[PDB]
Amino acid sequence: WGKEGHEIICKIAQTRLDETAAKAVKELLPESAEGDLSSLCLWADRVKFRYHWSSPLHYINTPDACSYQYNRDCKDESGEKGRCVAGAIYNYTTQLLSYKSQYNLTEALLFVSHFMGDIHQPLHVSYASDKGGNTIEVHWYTRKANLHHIWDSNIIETAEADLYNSALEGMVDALKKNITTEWADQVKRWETCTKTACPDIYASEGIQAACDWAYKGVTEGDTLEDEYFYSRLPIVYQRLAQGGVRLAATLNRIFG
Ligand SMILES: *[C@@H]1O[C@H](CO)[C@@H](O[C@@H]2O[C@H](CO)[C@@H](O[C@@H]3O[C@H](CO[C@H]4O[C@H](CO)[C@@H](O)[C@H](O)[C@@H]4O)[C@@H](O)[C@H](O[C@H]4O[C@H](CO)[C@@H](O)[C@H](O)[C@@H]4O)[C@@H]3O)[C@H](O)[C@H]2NC(C)=O)[C@H](O)[C@H]1NC(C)=O
Ligand SMILES: *[C@@H]1O[C@H](CO)[C@@H](O[C@@H]2O[C@H](CO)[C@@H](O)[C@H](O)[C@H]2NC(C)=O)[C@H](O)[C@H]1NC(C)=O
Ligand SMILES: *[C@@H]1O[C@H](CO)[C@@H](O[C@@H]2O[C@H](CO)[C@@H](O)[C@H](O)[C@H]2NC(C)=O)[C@H](O)[C@H]1NC(C)=O
Ligand SMILES: [Zn+2]
Ligand SMILES: [Zn+2]
Ligand SMILES: [Zn+2]
Repeated sequence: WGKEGHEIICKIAQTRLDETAAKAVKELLPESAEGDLSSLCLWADRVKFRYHWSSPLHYINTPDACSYQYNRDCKDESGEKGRCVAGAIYNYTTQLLSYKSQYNLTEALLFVSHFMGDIHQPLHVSYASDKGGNTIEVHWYTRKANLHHIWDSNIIETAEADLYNSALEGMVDALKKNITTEWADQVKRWETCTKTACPDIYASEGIQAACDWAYKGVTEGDTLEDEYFYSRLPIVYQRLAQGGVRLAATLNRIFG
């Protein structure tokens, strides 16, 4: 996701942390953050070339099909296994199990926070043939955009201005509201994991949603407007709340 999506995810996550996780996160966050996880949840997007080895870790590429398998899909352009957003979540959550060696646990926190968000972007788990939709040029109303960008940013941004009078906390408060009184049963399931993180579950969901909702109906050159916006906004919200809930659930498990 772009900036809004990651904020929303990390804000939600942070208000769902139990006391020990809440403590850990403050201790790992720099003073410049001022205790706010969401201030640094885009940090990973700023180090793709600083740490060139990190850039495959933001997504998963699948063949032209609506499935994800770890052993098949989790790998970078060198074919190196586990070099994908799923493998990264396993790596960085494992490191945070060490919190009380070789690893910067402030980075692991910032990577895990970001990647938990990214694994929930449907187009961060989608076709390598169109690079997760980046090569599908459409218009977002009057502006040229690619399909990937529409899911990273445009949909959230449009809802932000059109249904929440330019206040993001408007939308955060509404996702939070639906977490406790519409989605309560779903949320319990979203939080369940029998490992420390359950990334392949989230990836499988994402590829399903890329196909059912993101790619669906869309042809190169289309103008996506109200109809697409309104029918796809519910899955965007779904995926933000899920990221939010699973990020918190994961840090609670790790630090507990
Ligand atoms: C799990 O999380 C960790 C922590 O973030 C990640 O660890 C990094 O992994 C990358 C590679 O995937 C490492 O980058 C490589 O570093 C090599 C030398 O590193 C030295 O320097 C570092 C810090 O300066 C020290 O750890 C130590 O002194 C090392 O000796 C370079 O030689 C590599 O570059 C060469 O190979 C690459 C291919 O990887 C080529 O592209 C280049 O052209 C070049 O020839 C490379 O840069 C990085 O240093 C690791 N850091 C640490 C702290 O361990 C894991 O990647 C991550 N895994 C996941 C998410 O799956
Ligand atoms: C652990 O990693 C973090 C982030 O990479 C380091 O914090 C950064 O330090 C650099 C270099 O001095 C600064 O320029 C940045 O402003 C800092 N960023 C953040 C987000 O805090 C931290 O110093 C590292 N810990 C080490 C090396 O022990
Ligand atoms: C929170 O959940 C509510 C209710 O399930 C969603 O509101 C419904 O959604 C449609 C748009 O898809 C509206 O036209 C209906 O009028 C709504 N019903 C009610 C009772 O309000 C709402 O959009 C969800 N909000 C978020 C942020 O997820
Ligand atoms: Zn993102
Ligand atoms: Zn993206
Ligand atoms: Zn990213």
